[PDB]
Amino acid sequence: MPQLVPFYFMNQLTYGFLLMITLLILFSQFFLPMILRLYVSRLFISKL
Amino acid sequence: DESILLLTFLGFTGLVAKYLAPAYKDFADARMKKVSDVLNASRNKHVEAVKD
Amino acid sequence: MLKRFPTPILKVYWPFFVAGAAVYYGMSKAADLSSNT
Amino acid sequence: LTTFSLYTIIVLLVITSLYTLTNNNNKIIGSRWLISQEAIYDTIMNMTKGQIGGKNWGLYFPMIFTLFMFIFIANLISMIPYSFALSAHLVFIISLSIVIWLGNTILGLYKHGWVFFSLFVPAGTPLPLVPLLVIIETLSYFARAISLGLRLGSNILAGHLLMVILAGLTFNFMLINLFTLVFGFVPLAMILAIMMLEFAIGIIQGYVWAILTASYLKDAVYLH
Amino acid sequence: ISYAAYLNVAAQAIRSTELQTASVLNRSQTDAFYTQYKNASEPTPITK
Amino acid sequence: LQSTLDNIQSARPFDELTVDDLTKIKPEIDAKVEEMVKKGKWDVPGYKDRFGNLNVM
Amino acid sequence: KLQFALPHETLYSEVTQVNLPAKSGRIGVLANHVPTVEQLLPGVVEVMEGSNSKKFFISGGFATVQPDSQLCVTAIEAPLESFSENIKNLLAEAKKNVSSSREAAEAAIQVEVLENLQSV
Amino acid sequence: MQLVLAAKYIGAGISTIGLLGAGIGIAIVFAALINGVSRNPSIKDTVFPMAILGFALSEATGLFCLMVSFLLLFG
Amino acid sequence: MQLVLAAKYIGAGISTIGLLGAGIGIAIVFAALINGVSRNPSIKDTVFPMAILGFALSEATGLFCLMVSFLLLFG
Amino acid sequence: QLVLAAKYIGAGISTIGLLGAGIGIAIVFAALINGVSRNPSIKDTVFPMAILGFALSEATGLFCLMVSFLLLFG
Amino acid sequence: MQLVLAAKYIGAGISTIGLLGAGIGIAIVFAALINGVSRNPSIKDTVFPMAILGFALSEATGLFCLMVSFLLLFG
Amino acid sequence: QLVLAAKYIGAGISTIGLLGAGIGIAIVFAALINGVSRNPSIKDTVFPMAILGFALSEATGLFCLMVSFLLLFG
Amino acid sequence: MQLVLAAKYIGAGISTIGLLGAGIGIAIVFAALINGVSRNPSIKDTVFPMAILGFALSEATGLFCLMVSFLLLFG
Repeated sequence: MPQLVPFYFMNQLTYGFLLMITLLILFSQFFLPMILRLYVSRLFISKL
Repeated sequence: DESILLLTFLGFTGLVAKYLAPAYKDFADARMKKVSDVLNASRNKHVEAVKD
Repeated sequence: MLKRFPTPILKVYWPFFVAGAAVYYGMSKAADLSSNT
Repeated sequence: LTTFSLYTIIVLLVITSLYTLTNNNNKIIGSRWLISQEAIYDTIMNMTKGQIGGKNWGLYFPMIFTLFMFIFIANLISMIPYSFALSAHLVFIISLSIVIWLGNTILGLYKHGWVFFSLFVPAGTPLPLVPLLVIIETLSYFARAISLGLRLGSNILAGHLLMVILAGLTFNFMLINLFTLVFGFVPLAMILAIMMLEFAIGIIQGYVWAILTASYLKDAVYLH
Repeated sequence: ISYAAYLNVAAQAIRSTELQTASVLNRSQTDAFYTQYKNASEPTPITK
Repeated sequence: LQSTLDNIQSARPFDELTVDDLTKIKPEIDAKVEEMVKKGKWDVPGYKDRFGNLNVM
Repeated sequence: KLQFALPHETLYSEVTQVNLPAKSGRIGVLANHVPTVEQLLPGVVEVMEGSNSKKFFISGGFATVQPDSQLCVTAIEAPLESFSENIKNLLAEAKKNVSSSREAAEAAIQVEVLENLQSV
Repeated sequence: MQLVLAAKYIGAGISTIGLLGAGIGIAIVFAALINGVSRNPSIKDTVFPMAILGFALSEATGLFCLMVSFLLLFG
Repeated sequence: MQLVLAAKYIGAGISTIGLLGAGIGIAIVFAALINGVSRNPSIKDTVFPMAILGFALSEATGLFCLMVSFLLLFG
Repeated sequence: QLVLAAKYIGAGISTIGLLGAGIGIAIVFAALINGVSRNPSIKDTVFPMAILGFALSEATGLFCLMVSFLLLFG
Repeated sequence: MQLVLAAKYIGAGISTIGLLGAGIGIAIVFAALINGVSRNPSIKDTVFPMAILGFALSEATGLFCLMVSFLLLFG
Repeated sequence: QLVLAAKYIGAGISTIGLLGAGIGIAIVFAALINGVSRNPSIKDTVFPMAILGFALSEATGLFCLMVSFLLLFG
Repeated sequence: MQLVLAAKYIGAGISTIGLLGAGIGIAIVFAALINGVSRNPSIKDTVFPMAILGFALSEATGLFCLMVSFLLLFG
């Protein structure tokens, strides 16, 4: 099927692996610990 | 052709907003209440300790 | 809103990244082969 | 530019918004929207502590979280009725699957030596068929390589293709004589039912991805 | 271990929390000697 | 203690409390978050023992 | 109708919905039910009259739906909150007991009982 | 071309066979639902979501047959 | 031509085989209903909605099959 | 010729569909007998259920049958 | 040539039959989940991971089948 | 031409063998789930046996698949 | 020539069908192994060697089928 076959595979894959590395760093350093702030804060209120 | 598909998407969002969005509202409300109630409970708890 | 805490276990993900590079190179050759008959 | 690049940017922008305006500047009480991304946090926390549980279970928790969220968003974006399917460019999802699979095989070989292939002796059996049970375990071990990718790929591909072909039939059903146009809404409703199912099975498949490539990672991290 | 013995041990465990009344504790106390007999002749008596 | 009792009554954000305000009132917040990321445990124990949690599994 | 009687108490001796844990998993009885006899395993039991629900920790026994719609439950002892920490200490002693000797079976029952209590 | 077109129409029919398995599949999930609910009178809060998950997964296998069927039939 | 006209009638027949699966499925759901209701004679009011749901879904797989049969029959 | 031949073949293929329905009817009836023997007293509730189940099982068979006839006659 | 292309599309149809098996399989795993849970409510958390694991592995045979279908169709 | 056609047809037919393997795998996992719910505590013993059982059942399916590839590619 | 070579390939494909029964066979044995072992906790020392025997024997019919498939294909 030509809609599932470009020959632009390496082009696709370049932007694709860039998005993966971007999201990996982005979640891990930014967005995951800001949820962990909510949790730790909730537990700190719980202790006090 | 694809306007039929868009009509289906419109119908899909219609079912979601009809049924799910009030349920999810209630769900979100329920948890929010529980978190808040725990939070305010903790505030009470330390107020007791002051008196103690 | 946002805060930044570095997560240093990106160096635990070294075989994953290495595999990505190998497949990246291999896909270059695959793309060139598919742009040929 | 490249269509693929443009939609990867759109995915990135979707993901950013869920942690930068969903919240009320990190209100402790919790906003209705921010409750959603709490539940996602908890169900992958409790899933990947369950799968790759052990001394290290959280060291691969960011990776399993961005493998969830990528697929979770990319099975909503790919289902918009005028959108370029990154995922139905199967080669990216399959390439990612092969990458993780190879990165498990390399990780396993490195961590557990050339006795990594002892993983593929799963049970005591008489010694002349111990090597046999390695061959037809390893054959299935890199059948997991292509199963993981093709599972998701097939689901997404089948949904869009099913809907569009049936849409094309119902277009011409309502383009012929009006007495068939009347009582012609029921095939549209069939596409609607399929679309309802396709959203469900896409979120289910995203969860199934992240548990299975946790199971393979369980094997890779802990030998047996 | 008879079926009723099986239940018995479970019951004994259940009297363990510590808020329990004296009568409960009394129901767990017992004192008996099964004295075996034969023919006349008596094999020795021994506590349950 | 009297003054502190008065402080809890007359000042307490708790319907709109910000984690930024708690980070400001204790650097313990950021210390623990950072220590958890450094430790590589993304389940903070006790959280689910006095708050809920949900899961599909 | 439910008749729940114990060798030292009489509890429920109709009742709307009753949930019983038996060697067949869990059985629920509402109105007429097939008039089986099933042995009750060491248990957490719920008895519901209307929507009100009362929770009993049951030492196992026997359950018999009678063909006249009488749920005869008989078991050695029980409310749930009353049974409820020291017992958790006791299981440590019981683990020691598995080591030495009939005591093994006894201790095994103890492991079942702590596990069941911890479960609720 | 008449040969190839005839081959398509036959092949479409062949693909249709696959649906039969899914049909039995749906039933197996629902049979379990009915049986389980009969056991507990009360499990249903837990079990009913499991049934929905089960329906979707079985049905999905069915859709794979259907899309191949339509690839030959229409395509 | 003759080949195409033949192919329609052949392909239609092949499709009909698939429908058999749905039939067996329908029966399985009803079997669970009867046995279930027997095991607790008051489960019926809860279970009967579940039963009709299961019937409809199982039947639906059959419907899709039969549609493909008619498409080959008249196309 | 070939088109007429195809009618006869096509009809034959459709007859295969009936096998499932036969099994189906039986499964419902097996459950009826099992149920009756199981409760002794469910019978009055179960009998209308059984009739419904029979009818629906049979109906799937009827659809197979009408396609078989349709290809043969027309 | 036409024979080759005809055979390709016929062969595609034939492969699709395999999928039916996987659909029944998927259902069987879910039937077990529902039955297990109903037979012991407390088992559920232990069983749910095993259930999903079993679902996937069951599904995998179907994906092998589907891959042959796609090899013929697209290739 | 005919030979090329034949390998493609044969590949289709061979794929059907997989059907059985899918049912097989599911039966192994089904028994696992049933077993663990029955025992609460068998799982430590049973789980290795289950993985063994999975492998053997699956292996039969792989035999079908390799025959399919031997026809199709070969 | 072409027909004979073709007939080898077709015959091999048809032969591959038989293997499926042995796959199901292995599972039926293993299901009983799991079920039995779950019933007793202690039958297992007797039952495990019996099960391996059962596996081999059920497999053997499949292997005979596989041999014929190879004889058709290569021979």
